[PDB]
Formats: sequence, C-alpha cells, structure tokens
Amino acid sequence: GPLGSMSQSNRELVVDFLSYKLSQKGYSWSQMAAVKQALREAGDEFELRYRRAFSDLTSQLHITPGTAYQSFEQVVNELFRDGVNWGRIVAFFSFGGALCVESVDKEMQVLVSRIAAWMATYLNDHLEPWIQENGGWDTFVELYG
Amino acid sequence: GPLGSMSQSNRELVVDFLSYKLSQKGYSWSQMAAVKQALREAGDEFELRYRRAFSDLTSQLHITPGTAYQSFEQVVNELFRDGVNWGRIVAFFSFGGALCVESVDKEMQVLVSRIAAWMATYLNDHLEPWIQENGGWDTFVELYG
Amino acid sequence: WIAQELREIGDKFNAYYA
Amino acid sequence: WIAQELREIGDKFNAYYA
Repeated sequence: GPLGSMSQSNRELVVDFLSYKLSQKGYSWSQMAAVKQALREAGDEFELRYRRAFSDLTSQLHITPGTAYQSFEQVVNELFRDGVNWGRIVAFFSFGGALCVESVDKEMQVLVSRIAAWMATYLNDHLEPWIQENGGWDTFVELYG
Repeated sequence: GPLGSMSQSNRELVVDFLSYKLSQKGYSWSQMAAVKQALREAGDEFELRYRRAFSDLTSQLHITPGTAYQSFEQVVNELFRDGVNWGRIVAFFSFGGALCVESVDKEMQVLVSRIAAWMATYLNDHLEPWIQENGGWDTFVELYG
Repeated sequence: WIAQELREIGDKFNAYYA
Repeated sequence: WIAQELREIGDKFNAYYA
C-alpha cells in the first residue's frame, strides 16, 4: 500500500545512506553491501585502467531494440566461451553497464530493464556454478575489495 | 528459501551495479535510485565543505550503548526544534552516518542497526510531514542533485 | 552544542541550495 | 571483436588480482 511503501522507502533511504558512509571508512552494513561495494569499485577500476580498450569496444556498440539481445548474448557467450574467472565477471558487469548507458543515450530506455533481466538470468544459470565452486562472492570481496 | 534468496541476491547485485553506472552519466535506474544518489552526494558535499565544523561536532561524540539513544534523540530534537529544511535533513543523515562509523570504531557494531531504526522512525513520524508539504524527495533531487 | 553546530552548517548548506 | 577485447582486459584484470 501507499502508506507502507512510504515507510519502506524511508527505511531503504536510511539503509542506503548508512551503508555508503560505512563503506567510506572500510566498514560494511552487511555482506551483501560489501559485495555491492566491491563490485562497484572493481568496475570503476577496470574501466579506469583499461580506458582506451573499453572505450574502443563500447564504441563498436550500435544497438537497436531489435538487435540488443543478440548483441548482448553473443558478446557474453564469447566472453565466457573458454572459461569463467573473476575478471571476466567484472567485465560482464561493466559491459552490461555500458549497454545500459548507450541505450539511454539513444533514447532506448526500454532496454535498461531488459538488459538487467538478461544479466540476472545469465548470472543465475551460467556464472553461479563457477562462483559457488570458487568461494562465492565473499571470496571476490577478499580479492578485489 | 536458499534457492530463491540466491536468485534474488544476484538480481539485486545487477540492479545495484547498473544503477551506479547510470548515475555516473547523470542517468538514473529509477526515482528511488535518483533520491539515494542525491542524498549520498549531498552528504558527501556537506561533509566536505564544512569539514572542520563536522569533525568538531563528531569529536564530541562519546557514545556508549547505554547512552546512544539519548545522544541521538537529543541532538536530533535540537536540530529540528525551530524548523525543518532540506539542509538540516542532510545534516540529520550525515549525523546518523557519523554515529554508525563511531559505533563500529569502538566495537559497538550492535548500535548500527538500532541507529538505522531510530532514523527511519524519526523520518516517518517527524520529517515526512514537512517533506510531503514541500514537494517530496523529488523536489530534493531537483535542488541538491 | 553538537546540535547547535550541526544546525548552523545545515542552515548554511540549505541557504546555498534552497 | 568486442568480446575478444573485453576478454583480453578481463584476463589482464584477473591476472593482477587473482
């Protein structure tokens, strides 16, 4: 309901802000918060270090709504064709972000929620088995956090 | 369940990362995301501009678990005694963050979830009426975002 | 004291943007 | 092409940390 939603929204705002302030001091609200923060930083670092190459590949992105799924799946399949590792996983997230930004740039905002769903499905079905076999997201935090 | 929770967690990770990348380009995942981002930035800016004063007041924080609620409530009551405005609201969030960081510093991690609950309650009961009368959080985004 | 100083900078911040 | 370049920098990033 509207009343509860208002209450729930205020709570989430508080949690979000506190999580952020804690992270700035190297603390975390929760393990989930720690993972989110590690992934954000790793994505930033990835995109910063390899700025030339990342801009290059994203400049090759010429998506239309009718070709975006094929573009997403074909890149991601090739990315993981001969293995999964933490760096390729960071690359997978960064690629998804780039696609969302490009979609909004070109007034294709409708693609944003679709890309998120495609990424979540891929993560669930194709990355999670490796992730669980390799120490889970807690292990990623230990390495890239 | 464990299975669904795993799926839900992966989805939230995707949403979080995409929200962040969009915000870096001045876009937003949703209105809620826009508010969270505006509040984070405003808190950062507040704490940066008034660094001397903010450090000063936080250095006066000597909390124990038994005195933390009283300390929280007395500061917040005095903060809003003669009015609510967007800057005092930002100050309220920043103060809460500072209290959480200080609590973790002193191995009083148990206070973190308590502070979050105190802040959410205060927001619901004492700030929301002003906020709604003054254009809602969407108006805050327009001003401080 | 804490609240006074917090209030002062909150009002400064408010005055700048709002 | 895109995926090749993405894969290369992903592996570089991986090699550094993991």
